[PDB]
Amino acid sequence: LEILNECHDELKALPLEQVEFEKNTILQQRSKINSTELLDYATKLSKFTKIPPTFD
Amino acid sequence: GQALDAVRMRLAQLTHSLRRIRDEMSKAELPQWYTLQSQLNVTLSQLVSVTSTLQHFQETLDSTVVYPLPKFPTTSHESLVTTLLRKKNIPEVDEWMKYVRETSGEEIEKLLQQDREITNWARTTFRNEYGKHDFK
Amino acid sequence: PLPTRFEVELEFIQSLANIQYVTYLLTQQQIWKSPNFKNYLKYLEYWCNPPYSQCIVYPNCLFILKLLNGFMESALEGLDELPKIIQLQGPQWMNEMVERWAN
Amino acid sequence: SLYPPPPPYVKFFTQSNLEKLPKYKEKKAASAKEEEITCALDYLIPPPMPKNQQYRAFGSIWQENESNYQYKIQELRKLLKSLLLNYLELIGVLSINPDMYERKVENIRTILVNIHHLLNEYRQSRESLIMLLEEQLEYKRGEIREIEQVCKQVHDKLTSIQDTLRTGS
Amino acid sequence: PSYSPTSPSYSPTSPSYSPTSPSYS
Amino acid sequence: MTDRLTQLQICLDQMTEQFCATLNYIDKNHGVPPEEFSNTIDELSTDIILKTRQINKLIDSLPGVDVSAEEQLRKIDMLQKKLVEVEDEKIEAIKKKEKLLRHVDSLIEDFVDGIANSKKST
Amino acid sequence: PHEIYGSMPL
Repeated sequence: LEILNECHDELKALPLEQVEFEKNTILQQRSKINSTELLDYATKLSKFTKIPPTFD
Repeated sequence: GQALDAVRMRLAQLTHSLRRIRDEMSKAELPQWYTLQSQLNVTLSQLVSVTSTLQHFQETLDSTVVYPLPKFPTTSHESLVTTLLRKKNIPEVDEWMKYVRETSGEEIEKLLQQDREITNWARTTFRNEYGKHDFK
Repeated sequence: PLPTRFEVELEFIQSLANIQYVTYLLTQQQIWKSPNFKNYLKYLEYWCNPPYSQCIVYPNCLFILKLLNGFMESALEGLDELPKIIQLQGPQWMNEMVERWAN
Repeated sequence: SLYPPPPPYVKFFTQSNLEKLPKYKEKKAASAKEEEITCALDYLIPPPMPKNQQYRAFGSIWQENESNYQYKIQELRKLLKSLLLNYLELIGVLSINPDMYERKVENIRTILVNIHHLLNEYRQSRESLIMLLEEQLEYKRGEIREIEQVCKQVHDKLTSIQDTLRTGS
Repeated sequence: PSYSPTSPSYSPTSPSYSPTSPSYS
Repeated sequence: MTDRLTQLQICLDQMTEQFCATLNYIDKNHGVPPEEFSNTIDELSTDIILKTRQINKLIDSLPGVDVSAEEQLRKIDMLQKKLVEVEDEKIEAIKKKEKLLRHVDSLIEDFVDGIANSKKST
Repeated sequence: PHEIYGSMPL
């Protein structure tokens, strides 16, 4: 009974509903925003966020 | 250096008294009123002595010229250097005397001499009043 | 030519990211005392949605103004702690900005 | 000063202006059925996007399923071979008649510059999206597979215990 | 000797009030 | 891991630095013994050749180097699709695992109650 | 919101 109790505890430790709301939020957030603006903004921030090794 | 040394020791004892009154006010329970009065009077008269001694040796302090050490590194301690370097007053005192001057607001000179004569007259009047009644 | 109000408001928003600018602005009494400045700050909130957010140059101010938004119900007091707190909370705030955008 | 002054219109909008904005915009819409500034309340109306969809600043201009490349590859390979050949010829120029060496130097640089152009069309955001895609995909597959592995081993242990207790009956 | 030294009362959190104005050329 | 584009930039920068160092050695050494100079230059030329071959083997190893980006577009789209179904399947998997989990919990509670009222039955 | 509540140990 003890060992199956820790098996139950460790199984419960690994996740239920919270993960599926989080996956949902990911899906509508991805669907709402188009990839063109994201790629343009990433290219425009590539110069600022990434510190070049030759910048003294 | 002697004048600045005396200023140092007196200001150090003043800061010690400030630390004292601080750690006896920081207690959750307020001590008796009389101890607070004693601490207040001692620290405040000590502040008076600080002011008087700083007044006495203005020439020695003015003659001294400030210069950073050759060994002192400014690259790593520039923040610490700037901390002591800055001298501008706290703003609230600034607008405090600005409103004070706003409220206060040859003519000025003759009002000044009129104040002189009022002061002298009042002093003489109270000397006469004190002399009128025997206080011994 | 005279720049449009778009350009000046965008440049103001992107300049709000500077800690020195924020410290200077909060140093003066009448800037925070006047409700006009905070009204404009709340008006600026509508740039967090596209396509306006695509025109920003530094996303950090996006939180800073929001942080400045918090300043209207947190108090001026705390002005001294502003550089220390931004330096300390830069990591987690950058992480949450990345989570908001990069994911 | 070091810090430019706040914008002027900022001081025009008080709380009263904010609360009277709805009726003001209703009246403006009713009347309507570069924007001239005839009233102090005009700025709260959202500014219109320029028709040219362009923005100028500091002398610079600014404005779907992811939401012959072999020709470029062979062009890059032949350009690299020609760059090595031109480097050899230029160092030979330095060897024999260096006085006119610069006459080739910038030429080689042009090819190098062309290489940079050849990078511009090849620009990589989609490739970064792909690599992030597979890394989180494989991470979630690993997590999933360890989940069914651990639950299956727990179930096997439970069945073994059930058999053990049945044997002891 | 020395009865007790002074506790460090540094205030780095103090924002300072240095006036900055001659930046424009 | 390091993205191969960053590796390509590092490789080209190292190649440029190697050419600069080789030509600097040539400029500051022409006139050193001829044998040592020739040996060092042979080593430098071998370095040039090897750097060229890592350049070649990295440029052709870029997935998608010879693949048109639009079939990447469809493959990425179907990847998010099958992803949607795989977290869905994980939803049913976790819910039935929790179902069997609290079946196990219910039988645990029943067995514990049986033990308790049996050992207090005497 | 419930993610934090469900993800923390007792």
